[PDB]
Amino acid sequence: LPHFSKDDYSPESKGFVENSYLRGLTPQEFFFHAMGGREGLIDTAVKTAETGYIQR
Amino acid sequence: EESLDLDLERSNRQVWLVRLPMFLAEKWRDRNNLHGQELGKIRINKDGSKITLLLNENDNDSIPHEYDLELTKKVVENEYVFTEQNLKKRDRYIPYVKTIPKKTAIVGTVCHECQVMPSMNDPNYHKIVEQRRNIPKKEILDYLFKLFDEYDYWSLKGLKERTRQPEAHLKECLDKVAT
Amino acid sequence: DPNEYNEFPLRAIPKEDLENMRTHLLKFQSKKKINPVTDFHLPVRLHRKDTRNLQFQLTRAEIVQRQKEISLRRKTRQLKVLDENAKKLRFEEFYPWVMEDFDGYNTWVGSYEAGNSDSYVLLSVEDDGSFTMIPADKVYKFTARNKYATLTIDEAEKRMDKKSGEVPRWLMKHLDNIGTTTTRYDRTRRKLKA
Amino acid sequence: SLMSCISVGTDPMPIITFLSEWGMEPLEDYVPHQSPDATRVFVNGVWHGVHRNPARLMETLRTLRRKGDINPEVSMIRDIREKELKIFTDAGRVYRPL
Amino acid sequence: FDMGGYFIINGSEKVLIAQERSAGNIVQVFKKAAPSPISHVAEIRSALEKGSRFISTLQVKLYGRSSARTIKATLPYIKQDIPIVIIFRALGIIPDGEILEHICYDVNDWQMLEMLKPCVEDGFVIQDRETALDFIGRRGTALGIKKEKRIQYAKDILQKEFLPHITQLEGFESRKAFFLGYMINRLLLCALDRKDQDDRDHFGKKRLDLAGPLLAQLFKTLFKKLTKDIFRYMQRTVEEAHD
Amino acid sequence: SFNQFVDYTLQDIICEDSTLILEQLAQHTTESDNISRKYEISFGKIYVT
Amino acid sequence: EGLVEYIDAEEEESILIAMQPEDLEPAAKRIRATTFTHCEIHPSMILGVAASIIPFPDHNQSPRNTYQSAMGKQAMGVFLTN
Amino acid sequence: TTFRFCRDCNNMLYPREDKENNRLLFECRTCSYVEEAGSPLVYRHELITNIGETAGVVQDIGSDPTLPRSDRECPKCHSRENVFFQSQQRRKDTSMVLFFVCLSCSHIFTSDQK
Ligand SMILES: [Zn+2]
Ligand SMILES: [Zn+2]
Repeated sequence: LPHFSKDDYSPESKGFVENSYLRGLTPQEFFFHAMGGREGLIDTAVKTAETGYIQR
Repeated sequence: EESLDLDLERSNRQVWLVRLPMFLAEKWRDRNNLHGQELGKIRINKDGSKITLLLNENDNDSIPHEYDLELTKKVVENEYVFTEQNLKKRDRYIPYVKTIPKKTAIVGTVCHECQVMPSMNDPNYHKIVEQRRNIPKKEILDYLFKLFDEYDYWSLKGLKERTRQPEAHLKECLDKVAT
Repeated sequence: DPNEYNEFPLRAIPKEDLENMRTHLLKFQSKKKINPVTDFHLPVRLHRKDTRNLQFQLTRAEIVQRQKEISLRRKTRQLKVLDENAKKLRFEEFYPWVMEDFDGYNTWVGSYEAGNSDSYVLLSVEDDGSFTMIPADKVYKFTARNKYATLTIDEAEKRMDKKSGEVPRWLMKHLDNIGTTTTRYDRTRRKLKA
Repeated sequence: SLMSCISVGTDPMPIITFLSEWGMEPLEDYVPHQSPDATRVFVNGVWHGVHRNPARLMETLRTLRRKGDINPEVSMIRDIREKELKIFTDAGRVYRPL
Repeated sequence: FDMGGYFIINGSEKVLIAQERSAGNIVQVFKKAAPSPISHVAEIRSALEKGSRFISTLQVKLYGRSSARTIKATLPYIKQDIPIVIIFRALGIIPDGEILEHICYDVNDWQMLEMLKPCVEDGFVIQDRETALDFIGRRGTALGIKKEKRIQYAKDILQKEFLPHITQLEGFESRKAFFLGYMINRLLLCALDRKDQDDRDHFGKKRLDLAGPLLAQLFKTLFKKLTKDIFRYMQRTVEEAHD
Repeated sequence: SFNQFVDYTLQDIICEDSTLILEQLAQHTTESDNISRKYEISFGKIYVT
Repeated sequence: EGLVEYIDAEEEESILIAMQPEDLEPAAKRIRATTFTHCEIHPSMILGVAASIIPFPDHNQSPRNTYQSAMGKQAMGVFLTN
Repeated sequence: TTFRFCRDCNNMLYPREDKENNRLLFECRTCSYVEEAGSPLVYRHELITNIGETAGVVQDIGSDPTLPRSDRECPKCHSRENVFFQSQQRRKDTSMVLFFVCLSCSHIFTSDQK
């Protein structure tokens, strides 16, 4: 993400949301959270059609 | 009329090639220019390696007068400049492919190429940058006999122009004797 | 600066001479320096010829020796328009510039490049020191051709067809030892000897 | 997003002429040996030639687009790792202020 | 409060929606799957705003996973892919070292040069530009006064249609050659694993079409239809009059 | 986008293809001879209301 | 006069951004390089129109944001004044 | 394993064998120029490649911002400024080697601990 220098592997740079829902998220962590949720949604939206066909 | 060979004695001449800024090229590719006059002066060091152009005030200050002439290439090889003015006027080789080799003439070789660059300190210099940003049954019967005698395949259209007559009268006459 | 150099600012060309002449630019393609006025079997006839089957073309010496030995309508159409200068350019460069020696030992074929012929401009010092002022019009690049007895299309097709796992390594040398497809200079030499 | 905006395109020819005038080698006399490390210059994909000293051009174009003499939709990148320099001026890009 | 960029068609407020697409006129590489005979390909789309839709798709293909080491380049309207040395001669580069100077840039490295040796051996067949230009690519239309192909016709292909950006006029073959060499270098870097596989879901390689471009598409199509119709009724007003 | 398409891009798309000509000299032999009847149609500046 | 810059989607492969205008600018609440070329205007402007209505959106789950951004277009209120 | 081109016409010389004196005659195939090679090695494969980790060292790496900076010293100039980055040759089985380049000495050095 364009807010860090190159070639890091420290967990906050690659996406460890250290914080908690009470304290809220620093915006980078907010973005990574959005990534994970989006992955879940698209997986649901494909698996439902395929499982319906195979059930029929 | 003349010979079919090119000129050779002007091979051993020094020619200098200039890359030019486009406004200056348009000023210097004019037919109302090009009259032997000298609109500037050049300045080489004794050691070389730096030339400014001392342009005279004939340009009237719209363009600069101090031009850092940068020698792009010091030594240039395999370069020959030639002219062509028009001429005064298994062994089946084609003699004439309509090649018209006019009076072709060498006029020298090139050793240096340089680029004209106006020096930015001039007020007209870098002003140009924002400028760039800114921008009759029996008679016709005998007459027919001569006519097919002239040409046996005489057509109806050729017959009609040779008659200028009523066509129904024309057609009933033709078939009565011939085609 | 003191007069340590030929300070002759430009003397422009005769305007009356400017008409009916065009001064193009010659370019050669080899790492070695080439001077044709020394190397070439003069006379030199720079012509604009078609290059179709130039292997079987004319040697000037061979031509001289041969001469010495002998002696409904559609009524409807549409011109999709094109620029007149571009069309004239197409017509002019429909044949390229070719220059050879008298022998045909070494030939050079030009072609047109349209990079920056307009921006270039010529300055030559003359014998008196006159600095002549020529706006250059076009530049042509010349490459030497058939200096090594080039092969031909049909047997080339039989070579490149996938009949062999690899084509013969010395196939051109074997064809030359057989004697077919000689050089233009060799053809000129044979015609001169016979 | 809220401050996003869309490029509307601008004619590249003034940039091309300008960039020639501040020192290029047009491709027609480029040779790899004599410039073993000079930088390629692209404008909307079309290569236009190679240039020797890239940093001066890069900062110059930055200053020029900050002075307002180039339509600020124009985007430049000096990919230092590969000796590249790109200019983009087509329509349809997405940009946000900073 | 009605700041709104929309249209009124038949009294109902209609709105456009931005479309997107891949960026035109930009280089992409690929790693097609193992069972196909092709391993790596490069693509160039093109356009020229936007006469007859200017698709003009180009590929450079690679074969094998050894001995099938060859670089065949597809091209309209040439019905077979061509080894690239033919194309270099066709553009007018004869000597092989300078084909290699077009392709690779660091003369010190070699792995690309051993990677290119088989294509040079393919290029051993033809040693002259028109003797390369002759090669077939029929794909219509009817041939005129020819022997096999007009050299004029092939060079007209390479001038007018081929790679319809960098130029289209008559005289920029060296530019075409360098562009091709750059493309080959990118493909070869991808297959030589010094540079990684390209990405398609990088956002910058996309553009957003929008109201202006969409109206441009409809307007160009409709006006060309219009020009065809006005060219009709003008040739066939053989009888009077000039309406 | 709309303003760009109206101010420019429209005059451009017209002027890129304005010309249309059927200049008739004879389109066969004779006709004696005849002259070059320039039936030409081309578009100029456009207008918007 | 060079205070803000338009940046497309690619120069981010060439630049470096700061969150706050203080985050590295001088050398029990929340847990939070010296070569910055740009600083972003305000991090809340990565959102969109619908999602700019959710109060404290950094304090819940992302799929819940996605639901709310869907449902808000189905809400009713006024829409114009004429 | 490099290529030698024919000086008389820029085409690479090909291996061909003396039939009687048994020498490596790199002959041109375009023209008839011939050349005697130096070593009996002709073809070369390298089925395993492990090179490229220090790629693209341009003379002005430090002009980029996005490279990080550290405090190790260049063991030629001992300047405390330096720039480091990952190995360039992006394979799935490369390492975590860091290559340090200093702006002062313009010199590269690694931190291997074998
Ligand atoms: Zn040779
Ligand atoms: Zn050091």
